[PDB]
Amino acid sequence: IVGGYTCGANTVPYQVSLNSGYHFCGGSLINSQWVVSAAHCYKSGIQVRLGEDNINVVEGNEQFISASKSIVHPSYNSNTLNNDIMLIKLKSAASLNSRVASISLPTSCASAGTQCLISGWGNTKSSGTSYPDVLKCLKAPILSDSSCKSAYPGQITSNMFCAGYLEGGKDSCQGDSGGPVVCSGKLQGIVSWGSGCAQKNKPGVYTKVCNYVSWIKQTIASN
Ligand SMILES: [Ca+2]
Repeated sequence: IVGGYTCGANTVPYQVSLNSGYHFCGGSLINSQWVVSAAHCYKSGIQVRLGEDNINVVEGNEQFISASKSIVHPSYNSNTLNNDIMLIKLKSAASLNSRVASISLPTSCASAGTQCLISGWGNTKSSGTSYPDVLKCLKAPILSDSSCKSAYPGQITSNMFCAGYLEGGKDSCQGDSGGPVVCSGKLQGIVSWGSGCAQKNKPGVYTKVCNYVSWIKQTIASN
């Protein structure tokens, strides 16, 4: 997250870190057994880390639970990032508590102009590299479909939305991928892509989770 703030320990209790020997992507806990992330974060060998603040220090509220199954969307296209969504099943259910909690799936799609909370342990520099240890947060508004398409001509599908600031300076970034975009208390986006981070006229692009609720529900009813 570039241009964000330190969230505060466990104030984003649905945020997870995906670990394969190192943090590599975020995700969102949607119930005690399942995490939503980006399909482009698929790796074999994923351990889900819940209750994290500093990902490099064991502070006492973590739950580390291996994935048993990962399910990339059936129509994921890794070239365009259309349908950039994945479900990860935990080997055992998380113990839900004040620091480890699920986020609701949406009933309706969020509205342009809505300010959402985006979070992660990704890069905090637009130019260069610095990865934080503690969770960072950013409030960013959903941009209109027309603005998003103007920013990325011929690349935005109905399963994507843009959020952020066209002047630059505030965005998600590498290492935030797969993490949450929460708007009115529901998981509306997944950190997916963008050209660089926090560059002028290149806002973040996010998987539009409201388009996937029936897939998510039938998949978790069946696995
Ligand atoms: Ca930790």
